[PDB]
Amino acid sequence: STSDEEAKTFLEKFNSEAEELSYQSSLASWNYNTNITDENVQKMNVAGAKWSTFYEEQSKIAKNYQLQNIQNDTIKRQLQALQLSGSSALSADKNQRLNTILNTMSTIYSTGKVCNPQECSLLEPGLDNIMESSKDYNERLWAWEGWRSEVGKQLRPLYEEYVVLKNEMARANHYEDYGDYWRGDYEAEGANGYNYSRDHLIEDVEHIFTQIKPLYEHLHAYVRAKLMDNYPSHISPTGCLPAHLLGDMWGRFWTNLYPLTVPFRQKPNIDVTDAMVNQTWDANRIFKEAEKFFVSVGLPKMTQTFWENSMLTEPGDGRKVVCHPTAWDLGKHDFRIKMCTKVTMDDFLTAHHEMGHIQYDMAYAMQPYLLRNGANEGFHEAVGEIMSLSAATPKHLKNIGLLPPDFYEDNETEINFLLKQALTIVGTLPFTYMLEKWRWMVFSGQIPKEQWMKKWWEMKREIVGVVEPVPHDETYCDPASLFHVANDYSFIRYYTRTIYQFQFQEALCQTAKHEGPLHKCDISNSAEAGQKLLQMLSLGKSKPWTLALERVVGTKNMDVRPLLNYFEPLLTWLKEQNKNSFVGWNTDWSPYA
Amino acid sequence: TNLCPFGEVFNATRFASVYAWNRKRISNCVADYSVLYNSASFSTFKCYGVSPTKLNDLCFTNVYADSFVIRGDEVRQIAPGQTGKIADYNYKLPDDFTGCVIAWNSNNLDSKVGGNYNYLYRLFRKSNLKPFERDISTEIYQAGSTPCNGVEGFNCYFPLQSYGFQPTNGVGYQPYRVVVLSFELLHAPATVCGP
Ligand SMILES: *[C@@H]1O[C@H](CO)[C@@H](O)[C@H](O)[C@H]1NC(C)=O
Ligand SMILES: *[C@@H]1O[C@H](CO)[C@@H](O)[C@H](O)[C@H]1NC(C)=O
Ligand SMILES: [Zn+2]
Repeated sequence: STSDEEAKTFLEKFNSEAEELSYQSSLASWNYNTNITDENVQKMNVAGAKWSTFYEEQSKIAKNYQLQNIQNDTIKRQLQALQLSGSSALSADKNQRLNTILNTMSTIYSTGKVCNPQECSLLEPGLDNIMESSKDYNERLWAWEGWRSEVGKQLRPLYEEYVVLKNEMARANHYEDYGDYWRGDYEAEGANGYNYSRDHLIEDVEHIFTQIKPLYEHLHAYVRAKLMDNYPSHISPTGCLPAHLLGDMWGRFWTNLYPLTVPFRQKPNIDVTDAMVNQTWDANRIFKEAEKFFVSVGLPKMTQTFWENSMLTEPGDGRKVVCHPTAWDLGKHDFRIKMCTKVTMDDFLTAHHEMGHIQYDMAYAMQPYLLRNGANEGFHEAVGEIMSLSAATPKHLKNIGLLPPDFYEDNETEINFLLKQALTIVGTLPFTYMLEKWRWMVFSGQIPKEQWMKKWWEMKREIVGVVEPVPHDETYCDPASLFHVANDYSFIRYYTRTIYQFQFQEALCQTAKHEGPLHKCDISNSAEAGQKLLQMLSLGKSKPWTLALERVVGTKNMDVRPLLNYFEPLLTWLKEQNKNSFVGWNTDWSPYA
Repeated sequence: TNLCPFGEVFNATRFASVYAWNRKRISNCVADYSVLYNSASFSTFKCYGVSPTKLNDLCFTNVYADSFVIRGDEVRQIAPGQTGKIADYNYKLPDDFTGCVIAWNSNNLDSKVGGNYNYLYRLFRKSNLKPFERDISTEIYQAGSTPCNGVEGFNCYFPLQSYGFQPTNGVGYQPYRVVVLSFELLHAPATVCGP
C-alpha cells in the first residue's frame, strides 16, 4: 500500500461523491438565479449547506495524506486544494465571530446612505451616478467624502477585528498572514524552473509596475491637463489628481473621464447596435454568432444541453431573475449561460466573453473534479476578455456583415479607441497594485493600525499619483469603502489577468500570422491559434500555471511587454500630446494643503 | 413458432444495476433478429464474431441476454479488450466474444428531477473480473494496510457507489440501457435457430 495509491483511492471516492453534491448545489443555485422566490432561497441554502458540510469533512480526512510522500504531482495537487482548510482551521467560536464581522461589513456597505444639507442617496445608484457623470467639483466632493465618513468610519473598527481573525486563520493554515495566504493561489511547485513562490509574486508585481510607470505617467499627464480645463481652479499641473475627480467613487477605472479626455471629440465610436437591429437580430442570433467565432478558431460548438438549459433572455413569463451575465459550469457536462441579453453591441461582445468562459470549462471537463479551474485566479477572465477583443475589431465586424464592406477605420477613431481602452485597462493597474500592496502590508503588520490612513494616502500619492481632497485621520477606513475590501475579495486578480490577457492575444495573433498593430488583430478563422490556446485550456489547474502559460505564449513568466506593445501607438501619440505638459507628479501638493 | 421473449429483456420496466447485471437465458424459440438490428432506436448496435444480416440464417444452442444501466461515456467499455471501472469491476467481455452489444439512451425513463440513485456500480475491487464474472459482494474495501473488520473508515471504503441521473445532465452522464447478446455453440441440440 504505497502512499500514492491510498490517496488516489481516497480521491476516487471523493470525486464520485463530490460530483453529485456539487451538481445539486449548482442546480439549486441556478434555480434561484433564474427564478427568484422565497421557496428557492431555502433550497439553495440547504443544497449549499450539505455541499459545504461534505467538503469540510473531506478536507479533514484529506489532511492525513502528507503531501511530501506523494510522487504523483497530479495527485499531489488534488490533495493540496482539498487540504486547504481556510476558515475551518479556526475554532468554531472564532469562525462564527469572523462570519458575523464579514456579514456586518457587507451589510453596512450595501445599506450605507449619505444625507446632504432627509433625502439620502445609496451607493447604487445615487452616489454612483454622481461619481461617474458629474463634472462639478463640489458635488463630487460631497459624495466622495460623504461615502467615506459615513460608511468607511463604520467599517473602521470592524475591519481592525477582521484583520486579527484573518491573520489567525492564515497562521493556523501555516502562512505568514492573510496576505501571504492569498498569494498562495500563485504558488507553483512543479518541474525544474516552473517553480513560483508566494514571495516572488511580490517582486513580479512590483517589477511589472516599474515597466508600466512610463506609460501610466503619460496617460496621467494627459488626463491631468484635460481635467485642468474642466476644473481650472482646483487642479495643479505637477500635482496628483484629486481622488474624487477620477470617474467613479474610488478612481478604480478612468473610463468615465472619456467625455473630458477624448482625443477627437467629433469622431463617434463605432457602435454596430443599429446594424444588428436593422438586420432583425435577436439573442439566439447573437450567441449563434459567438458559436461560429469559436468554431472558426477550431474550438468545439456548444452542446445541445447548453441551448436547452441556458437563459439567454429575460424570461417572458413573470419570474424574477438575476441579470448579471455569468457562465455556469455545473458539472456532468452541463454548461449554461445566464444572461438577460438585449440586441446591442455591448451584449454582443459580452456573449463572446461569457462563451469564452464556457470553452474553458468544456476543455478541462475531463480533468478530475478538483483540477477543473483556471491555471490561477487570473486565467479565466483573461481567456474570456481576449475573445471580446477580437470580436470588437472593425475587421471582424466587417466580416460578419455588421460593418459596411466600404468601411475604413481612420486614425482618429483608432486613437479614440486606444485612449478609451487605456482609461480602463492602464488606469486601473496602479490603483489595483497599490490597493493590494496596502492590504498585504496591513496583514503583514508593516503598516501599524495608527498609521493605516497615513500610509494609504502616502501610497496613493506615491504609486497612483492620486491625492485626497480632504485630510483623513485614523477614524476613517477609506479602502473599506470599496466593495472588494468590505466583502473580503482578493484584488491582485485584476492585475495579473490584465497581464495575462495581452500575453495570450499577442501569442495567438502571432500564431495567426497577423500583420499590423496588435490592437487591430482578429484571431478569427485561425484554427492553429485556437488549438494553441486549447493546449492550455484543457490543463485546468493540473499543471503549474507557469507551464500552462508557457504552452501558449512560449514564456514561463508573467510578462507585461505584450500590453506595452498593444498601447505603443497610444504612447507615441501621448508623448507628442504631452510635449508642453509635465510628465510625473509631486507627492507634496494637496487641494486642501 | 414459439417466439423468443426479447420484449421481456428490451421492454422491462426496470433494469438491473451493472454490478448486479441481469442475465436471461433464451432457448427453444424462433428469433427474428431483424426486428432489433433494423431499429433506429438503438444508438449502439455492435456485433462481434457474427454479422447482423446473417443472424436470421444461423442456429445456436443457447442465447444469453445480459442487461444493465450505465452512463453514456461508459458504453464504450462494453466491448472486447476494454479497460475502465465498468469493464474491470462490473462487467467484462472476453476477447474472443461472440455476440452483439446494444445500447440506447434512457434519460426519459431512468433520470429524475432531484436525481435517481437506484442504479449502482462497483467502484473498488482487489482484482479484475474474469469474462462474464458477476460480483455482488458488499465487503468493505481495504485500501490501506490496517484491516477494516467490516467497518467503513480511513482507507476503508464501501465498494459500491450510486449513479446520479438528473435529466439535465450532459449526454455522457445520462443513463443508457445496455443489452449484451451472447450466442453459444456447443456440440449440442442447437435449439435456437430463428428464421
Ligand atoms: C418558479 O418557482 C416556483 C416555486 O418557487 C415554481 O412553482 C415555478 O414553476 C417556477 N417557474 C418557472 C418558470 O420555472
Ligand atoms: C498519477 O495518477 C494518475 C491516475 O492514477 C495517472 O494517470 C498518472 O499517470 C499518474 N502520474 C504519475 C507520475 O504517476
Ligand atoms: Zn467574465
